[PDB]
Amino acid sequence: CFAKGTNVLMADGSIECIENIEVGNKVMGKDGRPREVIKLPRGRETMYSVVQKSQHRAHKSDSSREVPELLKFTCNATHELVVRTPRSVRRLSRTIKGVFEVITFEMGQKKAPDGRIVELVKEVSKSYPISPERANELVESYRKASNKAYFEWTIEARDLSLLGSHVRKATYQTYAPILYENDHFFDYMQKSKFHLTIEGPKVLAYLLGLWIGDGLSDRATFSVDSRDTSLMERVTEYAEKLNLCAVAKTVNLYSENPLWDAIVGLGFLKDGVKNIPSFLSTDNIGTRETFLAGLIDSDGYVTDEHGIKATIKTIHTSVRDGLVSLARSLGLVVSVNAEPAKVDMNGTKHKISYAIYMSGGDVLLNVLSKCAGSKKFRPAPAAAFARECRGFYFELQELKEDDYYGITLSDDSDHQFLLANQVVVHN
DNA sequence: TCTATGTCGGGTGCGGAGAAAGAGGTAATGAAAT
DNA sequence: ATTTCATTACCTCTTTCTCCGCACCCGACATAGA
Ligand SMILES: [Ca+2]
Ligand SMILES: [Ca+2]
Repeated sequence: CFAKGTNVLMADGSIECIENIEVGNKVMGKDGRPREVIKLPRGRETMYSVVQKSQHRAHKSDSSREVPELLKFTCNATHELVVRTPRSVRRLSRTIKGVFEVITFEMGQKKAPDGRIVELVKEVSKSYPISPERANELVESYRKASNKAYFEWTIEARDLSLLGSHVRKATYQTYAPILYENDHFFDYMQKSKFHLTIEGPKVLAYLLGLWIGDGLSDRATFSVDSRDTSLMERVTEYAEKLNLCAVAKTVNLYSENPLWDAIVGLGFLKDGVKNIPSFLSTDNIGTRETFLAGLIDSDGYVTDEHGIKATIKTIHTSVRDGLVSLARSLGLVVSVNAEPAKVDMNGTKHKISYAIYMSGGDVLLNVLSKCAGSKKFRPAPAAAFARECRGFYFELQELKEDDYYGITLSDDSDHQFLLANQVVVHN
């Protein structure tokens, strides 16, 4: 039971406003599979604000500094949040009125304002007199009573408050990568031009990538750093592959050019300016990743200082947003920084600069391995790497008793779908 | 007369490295509930 | 006699924010096609 206007993520990949979902359509299941709707719960009740927490500070001090889009939804007071919480245990040692210990996060119960007995996690202490192997055992056990390193459980907004203090902070929600896979990049290509296949959609994507970053906004041409040979080469090789030919430099690709019939066809360039089309967020993952590599080789530097990551820049909002979702559909974590439209004495006019940040170790490394940049590339993950739903902490603020719009999932499903934003919610 | 692709000039985007702020995790510590 | 909880101060880990100029881009126009 959400708020009127809350954007959902339809099964086919689309996006619709909860307030339009008709009984018999299919929302997006966290695993990529459809969730059938049958009941459309409606009515009023006190609402709740759920918004992610972020080390964003800018707006607090200065006003008119754009507010950060940040993952949020507004549900009713009884709605079940799909939360998660770490299984922790620390051996604290202490002295009371005169005279070890083992504190843990356990699965427990607690009394609500009403009779209601809600399940949830609570900090549990248990210690004996200093006057050895006990506290050890009292732990080893907790460590060997499960594989999961967390508890997956649900809790209604109105009950979060009953949560402890330690636990309450340790508790976070999640947003699942978009595993669904459309083939709107594939069918397009084949649905057109006298193409050459086997890696077609690939090199295409990579180039489609570059272009976005370093590519003139009126034709299939682009800059490349002469110093980076691997890149220099990748374009060459790839160009050849697509069946086309070749400080800083501009490289043109002449054969009636495929690339252009892409930058147009799939709408990478929208009525004049550049833009990472939406569809891309829900097409063959690989494709996605490639398209990213390109964009990373083109414009975005990489570092490992504090764990692998890649920062991309740009001033067109279209690209901003577009990149955001795409990276977010890949299960990469992403935050956006915006630089003001400063005007300097050195006589210059600067516009609002957006710097998109991305991280995720193994998930990212799988992108960077497909890159050519001398300084961008990173060897692919040895074995299989996680593409697990990403967690996030959040604030909850009480609200107005307003109307709610809801949908109930088939009496036989995970009862969890993805909101357009990709945050996992319970029906 | 009307679409691509050389190529030329003023000015802005964003390239690049870090340091520092926040967030939650850890432990410490005191007083009340069980 | 433990076991329950908040809160506080500090440590760990990532992620926001900034600082500033010059070389790379965008914008334009001419010109070859058609
Ligand atoms: Ca660029
Ligand atoms: Ca570049």
